[PDB]
Amino acid sequence: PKKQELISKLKTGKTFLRNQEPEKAYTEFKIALELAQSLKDPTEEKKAARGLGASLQRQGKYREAIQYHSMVLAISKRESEDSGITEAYGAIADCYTELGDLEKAGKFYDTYIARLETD
Repeated sequence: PKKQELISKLKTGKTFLRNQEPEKAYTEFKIALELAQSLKDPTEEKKAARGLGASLQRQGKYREAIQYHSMVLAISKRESEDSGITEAYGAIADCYTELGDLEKAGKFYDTYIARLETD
């Protein structure tokens, strides 16, 4: 049941995002996050966290967005599993830019580009 709902919620969250409905997307991704945590599936947890971060960015909620993109980074370190960290660096940089935090934006941006150069 939970694995299927998790799959479903990630899909529907992404669709809401694509259709410029970020509040509805947030709801879906928040369920996905809870289910992924219950299932102890950090890979899916990172997808939910990214979705939350993106949904919050669309809403202009940049500080909250950083909280969720930062989870992608934190889970990746704990699991030694690198999926999604490049995108997270760039998203966090973008958030700090909107917040006017040029110092932090620059640090994350530099890492983002450095990582893209190794793609």
